[PDB]
Amino acid sequence: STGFLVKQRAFLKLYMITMTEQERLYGLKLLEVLRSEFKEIGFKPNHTEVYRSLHELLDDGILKQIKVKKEGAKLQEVVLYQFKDYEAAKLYKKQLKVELDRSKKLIEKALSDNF
Amino acid sequence: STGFLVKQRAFLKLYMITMTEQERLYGLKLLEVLRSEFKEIGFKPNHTEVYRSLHELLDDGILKQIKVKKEGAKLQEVVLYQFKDYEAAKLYKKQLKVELDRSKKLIEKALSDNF
DNA sequence: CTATGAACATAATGTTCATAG
DNA sequence: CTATGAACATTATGTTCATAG
Repeated sequence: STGFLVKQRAFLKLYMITMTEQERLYGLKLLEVLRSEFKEIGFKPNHTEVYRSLHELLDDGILKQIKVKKEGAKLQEVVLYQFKDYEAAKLYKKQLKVELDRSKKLIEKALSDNF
Repeated sequence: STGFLVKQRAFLKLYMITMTEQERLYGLKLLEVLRSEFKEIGFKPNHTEVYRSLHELLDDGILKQIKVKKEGAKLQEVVLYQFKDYEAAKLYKKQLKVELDRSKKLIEKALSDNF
């Protein structure tokens, strides 16, 4: 790694953690929320990148899955997430904060040097 | 393309254009100047990415090569660059300015929503 | 039809290797 | 040697395919 901008998977993983802190949404739901938030800026993530993020967090041991099966009128069989190790999540958030700041700097320097 | 952050090749191509506007440096020279400018932020591009940028610009028809042989105490078979179509270069700079602003926005939004 | 998640493709990169002269 | 640039490997990311409902 030459140390360029932050990767999308990491950027999304950051958002998966924050959303596990504030809500209980499943994959396609996270994807829908995310697309809506970024529709204006132009970023349109797909479902496989969101799943990759969520699953990477499972492997990192930060999240744990909760299989849910809501029965009745509108059958849903989704997967919800919660923290398995919030401390490791906090640490991931801090690392990502450093990655995001460098990134902001890299873009500022470029805006400054070419325009 | 899901429209995430700006790619490195584009980011470097932007810098090749600006540097063709302000100086006459050859590949390894551009690379040395670039590494020095970004040593602090932590970005360390390599010589093959710089060549890819320069060559992409040749294909886009924005630059043209000038083979230079620096004779004397230390012969050098170097390549210098100049504009072949500065108008197309200006347009590439503008497109990239839009890409860079979106990028800055994407990172700001992320810093704002998770911290 | 939804939702999950795998598979596979392609693109972006990063590391090595080739070569003129 | 040494500045350019081609090859090759590996990542990161976008599209399809497979299952279960």
